Amino acid sequence: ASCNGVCSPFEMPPCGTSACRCIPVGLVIGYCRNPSG
Repeated sequence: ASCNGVCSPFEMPPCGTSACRCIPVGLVIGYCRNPSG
């Protein structure tokens, strides 16, 4: 499943997966985005 959602930039791994990366579009909140799109 393609990674997508909301994640705290402090959370590791974000969205329960190290394959994805969290975009810090907020002070303590961001969004999960897969490094494949």
